[PDB]
Amino acid sequence: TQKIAFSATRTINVPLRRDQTIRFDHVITNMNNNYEPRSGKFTCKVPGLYYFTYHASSRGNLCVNLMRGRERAQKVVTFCDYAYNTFQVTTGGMVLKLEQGENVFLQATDKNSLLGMEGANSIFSGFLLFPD
Amino acid sequence: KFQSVFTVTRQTHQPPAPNSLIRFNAVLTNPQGDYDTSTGKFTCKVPGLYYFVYHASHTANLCVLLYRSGVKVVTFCGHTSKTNQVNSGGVLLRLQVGEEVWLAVNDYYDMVGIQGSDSVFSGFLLFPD
Amino acid sequence: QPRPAFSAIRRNPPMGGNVVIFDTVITNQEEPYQNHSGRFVCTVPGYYYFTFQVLSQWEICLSIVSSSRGQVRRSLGFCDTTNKGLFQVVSGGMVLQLQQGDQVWVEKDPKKGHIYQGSEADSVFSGFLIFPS
Repeated sequence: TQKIAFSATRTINVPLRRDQTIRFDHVITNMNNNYEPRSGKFTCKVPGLYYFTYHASSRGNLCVNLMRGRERAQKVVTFCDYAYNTFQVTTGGMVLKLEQGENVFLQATDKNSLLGMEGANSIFSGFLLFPD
Repeated sequence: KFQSVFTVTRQTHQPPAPNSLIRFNAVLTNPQGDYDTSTGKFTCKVPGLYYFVYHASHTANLCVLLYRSGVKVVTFCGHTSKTNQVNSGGVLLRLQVGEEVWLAVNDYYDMVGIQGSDSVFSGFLLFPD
Repeated sequence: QPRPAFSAIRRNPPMGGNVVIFDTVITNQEEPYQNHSGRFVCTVPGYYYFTFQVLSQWEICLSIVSSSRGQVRRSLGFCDTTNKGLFQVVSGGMVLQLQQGDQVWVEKDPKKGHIYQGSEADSVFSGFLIFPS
């Protein structure tokens, strides 16, 4: 019985650079320990179908790339949600079929306004739907 | 049942009171009756890993807080002026029997969606233990 | 063992009608989703989660709709009416108890249905079985 799920928030108070892996350092849930809070990457052990999702608090423009791959990560989608002198919360989500060794993570862009704090959380979660 | 699922909705045009628990009075699906519309709380019958997610419509500032057993787990705020947006949040939690989960607002409490924009809270058991 | 789960995005969508067609499949385990029509078809009865994150720049109201025996079953709506010409993601989702043959899709409001078309960012429609009934 493979119970694999994780929810981690970003509390790190450091701006994001283009192409940087977005680290969610504070773990709420991490059953099977397939998510690494040090990197911000999930690494598949048990092949199969996973749902990945996140909610990002922001103060201006934000685009995030959802990434997959073993040795070279490639972007699946990009989610952009803009805000002009206001506060926003945005979300993205994806069902992915995953092979063993493949990692999934969120990657920063040009648009890197992201908040991680008490009262304005940014969370990254994922879970197994069905194994192969 | 040995499962747990709900999608409940907030059918009223008056927004929550500031700094209060958000009641979702209307059920779309709730077969185990795990979410209680009279109290506004989900209470765990079947222990294990749960996914919780909401989508909340608002035409003024809105912060939604998720509470587990008296403890604030996550907060997400959206700011808007007159026009309609959707505030979204969610989390995976491993729950024990009798544990309560609910949503709340702070001083930013607006959930008045325009005509055709609604507010929904959903939760489901994924891995029983 | 049933493993129905899908994700589809917008890239070259066939336009026309109020149904939002997500033409580009990312995942379609057991092929429940029709990328030509934008419709999910229930094969396995049970409880499903359905969710969308759709990009607009103007006004957008969206609804997850379903059918049973061909009868349309209208539901909750979700809107972004910022209407400033900048990216906004409207989102919504719900659990649906489905019977065999039931169809599920996303419809836009005819008076408020601007969806971004381009390569900068994405709109997504996903769904998955939670448990069979």
